[PDB]
Amino acid sequence: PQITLWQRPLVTIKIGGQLKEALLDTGADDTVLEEMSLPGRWKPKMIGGIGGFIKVRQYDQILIEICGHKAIGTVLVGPTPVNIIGRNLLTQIGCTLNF
Amino acid sequence: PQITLWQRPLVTIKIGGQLKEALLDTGADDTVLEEMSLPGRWKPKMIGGIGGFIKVRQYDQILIEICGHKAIGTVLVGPTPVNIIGRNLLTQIGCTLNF
Amino acid sequence: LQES
Ligand SMILES: CC1(C)S[C@H]([C@H](NC(=O)Cc2ccccc2)C(=O)NCc2ccccc2)N[C@H]1C(=O)O
Repeated sequence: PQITLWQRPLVTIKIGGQLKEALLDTGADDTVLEEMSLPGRWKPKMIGGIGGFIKVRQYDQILIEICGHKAIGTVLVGPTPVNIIGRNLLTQIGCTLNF
Repeated sequence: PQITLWQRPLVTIKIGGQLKEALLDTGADDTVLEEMSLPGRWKPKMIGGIGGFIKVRQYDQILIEICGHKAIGTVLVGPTPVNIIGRNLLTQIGCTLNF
Repeated sequence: LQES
């Protein structure tokens, strides 16, 4: 699609068989989901935002579908206000800023 | 003009004389700027993301020239990591997301 | 915004 910014950019992702709304987020390097059950192992990551830094759990090669589009990347699980879909998976699904 | 998200999306912004650069960010509702002093009165606000909340000074109808193009709107001045160009001015310069 |  073509998504305008007058409304917040929520889209349905589908991770592990459940639907969730995540935000299309260009200000973000990574994809940061709220606390959930990812499969396998994790490693620790420091990631800062606006309030500053936080410790996340990182899962590699997670298959998340986004508006019926498949990415296989690195998902960070942590305390975010909302589900962030960041640059890492936006490049995967061929997302561009247009003006 | 398609912008790719291979790299963090940073544009020049001309503000009060100055040429600064900011991040085009679909995750931000409002525009936050490095601590500076705008003309007029402000309303204090708390904006929070990852790592929590910070305290900004709201200034309504501030003219930003975002990579050539002008946009009026509210601008927050606070302790931000990076100047952020949010959804507020983005639509103004008719920015959109595609895939 | 989300860095690092
Ligand atoms: C972590 C986030 C992705 S969400 C949060 C957002 N805040 C703002 O825009 C405030 C702000 C303004 C300018 C610059 C920085 C922050 C909010 O509270 N969103 C509720 C919400 C989100 C999605 C769906 C429904 C509701 N900030 C984002 C970010 O750190 O950039």
